[PDB]
Amino acid sequence: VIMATNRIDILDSALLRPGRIDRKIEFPPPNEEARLDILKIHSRKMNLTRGINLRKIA
Amino acid sequence: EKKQPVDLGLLEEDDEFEEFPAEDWDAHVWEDNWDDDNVEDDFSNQLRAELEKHGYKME
Amino acid sequence: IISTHLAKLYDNLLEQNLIRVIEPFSRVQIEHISSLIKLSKADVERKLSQMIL
Amino acid sequence: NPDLRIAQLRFLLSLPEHRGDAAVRDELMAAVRDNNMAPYYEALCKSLDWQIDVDLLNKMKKANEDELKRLDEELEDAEKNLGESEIRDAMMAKAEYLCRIGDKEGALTAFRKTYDKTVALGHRLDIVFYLLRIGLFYMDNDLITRNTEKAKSLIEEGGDWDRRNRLKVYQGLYCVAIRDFKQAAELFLDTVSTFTSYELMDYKTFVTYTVYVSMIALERPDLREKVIKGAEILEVLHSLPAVRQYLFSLYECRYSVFFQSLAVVEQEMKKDWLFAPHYRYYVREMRIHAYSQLLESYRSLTLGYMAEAFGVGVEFIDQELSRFIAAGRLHCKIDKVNEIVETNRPDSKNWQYQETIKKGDLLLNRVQKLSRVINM
Repeated sequence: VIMATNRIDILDSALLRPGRIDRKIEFPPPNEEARLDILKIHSRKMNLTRGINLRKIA
Repeated sequence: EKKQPVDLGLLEEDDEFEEFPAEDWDAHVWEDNWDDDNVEDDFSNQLRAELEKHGYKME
Repeated sequence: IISTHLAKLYDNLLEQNLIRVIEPFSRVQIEHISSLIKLSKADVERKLSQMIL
Repeated sequence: NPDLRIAQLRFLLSLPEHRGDAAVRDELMAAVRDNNMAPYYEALCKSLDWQIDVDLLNKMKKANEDELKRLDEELEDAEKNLGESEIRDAMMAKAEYLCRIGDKEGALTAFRKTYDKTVALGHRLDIVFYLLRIGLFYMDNDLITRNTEKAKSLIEEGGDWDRRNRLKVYQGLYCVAIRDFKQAAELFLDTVSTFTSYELMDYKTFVTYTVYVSMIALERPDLREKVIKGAEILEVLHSLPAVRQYLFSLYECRYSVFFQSLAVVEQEMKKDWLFAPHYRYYVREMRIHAYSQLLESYRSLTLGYMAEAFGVGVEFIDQELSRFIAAGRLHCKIDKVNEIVETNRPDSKNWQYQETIKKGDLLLNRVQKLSRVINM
């Protein structure tokens, strides 16, 4: 069971007894790079011309 | 059937050039054909188009 | 901005007038297209070349 | 990658010779060294016929053995610690390494088996792209047509318009690699809007190609529309100084010069590969167009007018038209007694009829041929 929500401060305690959520991994906001990457993935879907600096955009 | 064919081929000939061809035995084909012809014409023409006009310059 | 644009309008106008001069006609001696459109032949047939082509 | 340039330079060495023993050859060899290539060295030597330094070959093969060893070993560690998306990647480095080692069958098989994995799209598609890439590299054909179909499906399903553009650049360049310029026209001509695929060549080269083929197979008003008025060309077509000069010379009725630049560029094509022996097909055609375009406004005109215009002697000009007239590729006909030329327009039917019959015959010959086979 992946149970993936937000603000771990919301989830109850009984769901945090150190052993019970095997690997707690956290997502980071998306910076220039990640965005840039994400930006390049989504912009790849549509028909994007040349002379297009995505970085400037992020 | 193949053997029969082979036999037929043998009877029709051997042959000299055919043997050589067989020995040689590729490549492609591209798409369509005709007519190749000679070559070295265009520039030759220009080489002359100059010369021509150069001759016509000489004219 | 609108001025230099007149060149466009002028062009579209000339093209039409011509198409209407040769509209109903054949072997129309070109000097006639000229005097009708009121312009020198040389650039008329200069254009009619462009249109044909 | 594999970097095409190796292939282009290779072809350059093949040339009518030309030997030389100049930039080219040592450029190649220089990229054998840093590429520890092999399958060439015997392939090339057997082709060009100039081998030497059996030592160098051994060194290259040795290092190759080292790395193929290494990647094999890496893969071995994965089998015990997979790593699905990982395994396939080490493979991509395997067959890819076959690309650096430029061995066809090997990267072929390697990639294939990686498709059984791949799973995603960039791996199952872009990898294919590379597989065909090899095709372009070797100068094959079918090997590509069957894979451009694959990628075609993969793109038709989902994907995006970013891969479709490279795709059209490949397909296009291919179309040029044959006599199929019409298909390359729209394909390439539309490739100017986007061109991220510098993998093959640069941008101004590509430009010259799309402008070349454009000039060749586009109509006069759509030449002016899509090329003479190319926002992406004006900035580039100013970067050049040859094809453009010819393109303009045509469009604007400045023939006589058009010819010279035509010959020039012709002498620049035989150097390329995409055309190879097409340098003879291109110019032939580019001769007709002008002759055509020159007459179209005349129901009669005199030779000396033409010859004068183009700046050649009559006799040679007559001699040229004689090539195109009998083939009904040109609607002229000549009167030498008076040195005059009159133009007989053609009928639409006359065009198709000649084309329809030709096409019908091609289908008939193929139908019957394989008919007998299936019949027996």
